Amino acid sequence: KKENKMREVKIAKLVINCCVGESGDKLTKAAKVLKDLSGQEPVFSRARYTIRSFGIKRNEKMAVHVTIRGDKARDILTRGLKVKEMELRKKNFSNTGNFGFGIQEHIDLGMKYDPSTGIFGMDFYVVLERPGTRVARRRRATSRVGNNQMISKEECINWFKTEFEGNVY
Amino acid sequence: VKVLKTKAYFKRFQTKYRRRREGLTDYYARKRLIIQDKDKYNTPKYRLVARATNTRIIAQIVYATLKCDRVLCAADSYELKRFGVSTGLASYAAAYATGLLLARRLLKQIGLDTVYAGQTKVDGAYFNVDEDQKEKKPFKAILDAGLVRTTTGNRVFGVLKGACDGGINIPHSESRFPGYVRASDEGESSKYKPEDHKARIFGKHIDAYMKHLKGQSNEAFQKQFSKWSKTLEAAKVDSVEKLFTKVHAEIRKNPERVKSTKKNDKPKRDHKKFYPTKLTAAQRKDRVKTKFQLALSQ
Amino acid sequence: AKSKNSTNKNQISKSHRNGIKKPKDHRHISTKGVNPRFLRNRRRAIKNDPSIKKSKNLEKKVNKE
Amino acid sequence: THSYGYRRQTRKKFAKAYKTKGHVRISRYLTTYKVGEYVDIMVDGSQHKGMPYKLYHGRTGKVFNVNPRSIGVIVHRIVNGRYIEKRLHVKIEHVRPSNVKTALSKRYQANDQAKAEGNKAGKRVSTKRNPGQPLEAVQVQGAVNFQHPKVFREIF
RNA sequence: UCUCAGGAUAGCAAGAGCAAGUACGCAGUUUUAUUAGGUAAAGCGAAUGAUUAGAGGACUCGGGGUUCCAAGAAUCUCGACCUAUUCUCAAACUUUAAAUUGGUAAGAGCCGCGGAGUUUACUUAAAUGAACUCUCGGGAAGAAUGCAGUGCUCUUAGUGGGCC
RNA sequence: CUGUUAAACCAUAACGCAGGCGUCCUAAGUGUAGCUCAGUGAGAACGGAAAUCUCACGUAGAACAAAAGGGUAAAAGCUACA
RNA sequence: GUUGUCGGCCAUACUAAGGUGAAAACACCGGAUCCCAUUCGAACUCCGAAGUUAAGCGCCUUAAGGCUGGGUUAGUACUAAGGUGGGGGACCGCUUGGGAAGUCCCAGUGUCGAUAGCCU
Ligand SMILES: [Mg+2]
Ligand SMILES: [Mg+2]
Ligand SMILES: [Mg+2]
Ligand SMILES: [Mg+2]
Ligand SMILES: [Mg+2]
Ligand SMILES: [Mg+2]
Ligand SMILES: [Mg+2]
Ligand SMILES: [Mg+2]
Ligand SMILES: [Mg+2]
Ligand SMILES: [Mg+2]
Ligand SMILES: [Mg+2]
Ligand SMILES: [Mg+2]
Ligand SMILES: [Mg+2]
Ligand SMILES: [Mg+2]
Repeated sequence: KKENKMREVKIAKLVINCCVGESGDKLTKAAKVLKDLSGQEPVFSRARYTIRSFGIKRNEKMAVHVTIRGDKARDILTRGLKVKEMELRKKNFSNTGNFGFGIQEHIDLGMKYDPSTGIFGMDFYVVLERPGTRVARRRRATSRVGNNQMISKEECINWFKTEFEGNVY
Repeated sequence: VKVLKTKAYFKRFQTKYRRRREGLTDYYARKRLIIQDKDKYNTPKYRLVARATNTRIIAQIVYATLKCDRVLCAADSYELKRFGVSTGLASYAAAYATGLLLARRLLKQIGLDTVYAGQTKVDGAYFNVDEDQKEKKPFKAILDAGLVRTTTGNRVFGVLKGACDGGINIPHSESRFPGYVRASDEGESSKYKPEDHKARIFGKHIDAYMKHLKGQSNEAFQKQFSKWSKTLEAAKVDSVEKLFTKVHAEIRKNPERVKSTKKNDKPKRDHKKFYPTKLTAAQRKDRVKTKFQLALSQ
Repeated sequence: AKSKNSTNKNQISKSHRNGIKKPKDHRHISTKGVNPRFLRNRRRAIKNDPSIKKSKNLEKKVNKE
Repeated sequence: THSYGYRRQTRKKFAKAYKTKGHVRISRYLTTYKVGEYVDIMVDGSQHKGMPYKLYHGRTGKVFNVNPRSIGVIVHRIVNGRYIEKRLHVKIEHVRPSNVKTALSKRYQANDQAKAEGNKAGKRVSTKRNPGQPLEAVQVQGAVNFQHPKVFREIF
């Protein structure tokens, strides 16, 4: 077996999403929380269907999500993973080679407390990609990446251990 | 897992156009472009293909024949090598140049050079020869931008300028030309600043860039410009603008096909091996017998 | 009341009785469905063509131009 | 029939042929048409404008006018025991060239050639085509396969 | 068509005529050339809709009963998911797809990117194209068979409950 | 007005089948651009059958005011703007 | 022999898991000051040149799925014309004409281009 440094395992994006199931000030609060964590502008996901138990009317503003790349999401992964004690479960790893973990108490990320800032829940999801991702994501001559280019679960766990010095159960 | 790709699925597949599954042609667009009024029965229709490469800027004049589409004139950015540019063949200026060359060539082929010069000094002002046409109308071409986005200040429009300045009629409204401004806040102005555009045609932007990179560090300037700087030195010039005015005048002056006189005879052995022929039925049979025995004795 | 609603029985034979009439092929055909652009062209290219014999006063007009 | 509308009973005639879904068919875009050519007229369902009435699908008309997006064609319809001329205007989409003349011209030119040459040699050549003709006498030397009528058997 | 026992209106019918009865014309016929069609059938280990049979299944989605000991594991029972199949079907299903049948044609008003013309918002960068004129070159007559029903005007009767 | 009866051009009856029309829309008309929907597998605090976020796969199985049939995938679908 | 660019036909081109990769191109690739662009320089846009065939892509491999063409099916089903044919009938069959489709077989698996090139 010959290996190119082309095979590098990269963090594609960290998506951090917060679902409050409400239209109101708590939303604006999670927005702020997110801006303050990312340095970017938060994205508002709507509420697609109506449910009485969840109090969600279709096309209603529901949740706040953020897409972060590079050193930002790197540094933050530092934050949350540490918040998670650098410990994950195999159930946390998908067949995409991409992993995710939950966090509550966003304060444990190192952000201050305000009445508008009351403690929030967050889903952290990490996409891992190899180098040729572009082929799939581009417009002209769009094509699907090769079998040898795509990242296996075992490979992803390996990435988490090898990089973060973490434990998996 | 329910198998969601069935035998059926395949019987039912509508195979898309070879050209569309390659992500090359936009047929909606293309049809829009090619349609001419059957009123002019057999009369040809001329489109300018601006195709950008991670290296070369290819500008062509094609028209649509049933069996095939035909190329009238082809300008490959590498011809700028012939005039002394080894690097940055994908830039705005490169587009401009290539377009100027395709222009002059077509115009020479027809015999319209004399009648049609273009604006020799470059402004950024709308330039279409169609205002001063007198005896023989300027050549008509349509811009085919292809899969590329129409973003304001796109290379394809560099080629645009190259070619209408070269003297071809290339209908354009200058709205997506670099240095065009549409204001939002108070509904202020439609601003055209030909200065920024021309500046971009010559590559002043690339120069200001060199300078920035120098300001920060030597490594910075090295990383992005290594080949570009050694190349700027080989022409013994201090700026891209002087080099591209050189390219401009040389192109304007003796633009022509450079015919490479190289004659090659028979060096094929290597890659005839890399490009295997398909196997005979007998061969597959043999394969089967082999796998069979290997299996049996195991 | 009761009636027979639609029968096409005798009508086919009736139609073949005297033959099926077909129109006459006329060298020159009417101009319906032909656009004015082309039509004006024809008008002009005829007016100016000397190899096409016009009326007398017409030729006077054509020869003056 | 209780309903009469431009598309009535158009279901399978106009549905695109199998795996024709969304075919643009650039060839029709490029076909050149002239005032005297013979056109065959065939509808496509994706292109709604300049749609002929179903009756005229698969008819052969003679071109009469040429408009920018459309060819004027000429067809005839038998009505009450008489023929009635109908001037159709078809959008380019639903039209294709008929080979009925192409065959003719090709044939003619070749034939004429033959006749001219023969005229050179004093031999009159005739281009008249004769239909299938009674078979000429023959001798046959072959292997005899003698068949006998089979007994009946039931296959269940 | 207040129209349903009626009226007009075409069609069918008679008489008087017109025209060179383009026979290279005509045809409820074939032949030949170019072409249409989704019916019959067939097909549902192919789409849509139904719809029986048994088995397997590393990997499965849940239920129940079994057992043990214990809450888990082992295991019987169900279906759902594939696995390889299988029974019988559709006018408002269909990939496939006939017979009978529909267009258009089978030359002097022919063929040939050969000529010279004509075109004042027709076409093209383009004497480019296009349409028509006068030219140049070639062209045994360009399938069988039949023609004691050639085409067209004019005026007008009866009919408009049908039946086998 | 659509699909059938209807018998592969067209045409074809019945108080024959199954349904639909006397409205609705300044956008649901028109144009440009970008995007790909239905659904399936695996994965992420509260989160539970079902809310959002991810990736892989998705011939079209979704959507297109209204009935049916046909038509549509860098669109006729979704988003934004004019 | 091989490449990019624009293609006509639109699976013999698609789907799956692999082998292979001269040259030149194409790409992956590096970077966000500038025109342009987003929640995010992922993409779109711009500027490049430290790496690399690992992706994409060419070419081939599978007693591969699919698709394409022939064979069987079968002169079977259906059908044109005739019948003072048979049968109580449903229906079947005689004379003269046309003539299919699935299981199962066997073969094939992209073709035609204009333009500029690589293989001295
Ligand atoms: Mg476009
Ligand atoms: Mg009559
Ligand atoms: Mg059809
Ligand atoms: Mg009475
Ligand atoms: Mg009367
Ligand atoms: Mg008489
Ligand atoms: Mg005769
Ligand atoms: Mg007949
Ligand atoms: Mg056919
Ligand atoms: Mg009627
Ligand atoms: Mg009703
Ligand atoms: Mg669009
Ligand atoms: Mg087959
Ligand atoms: Mg059978």
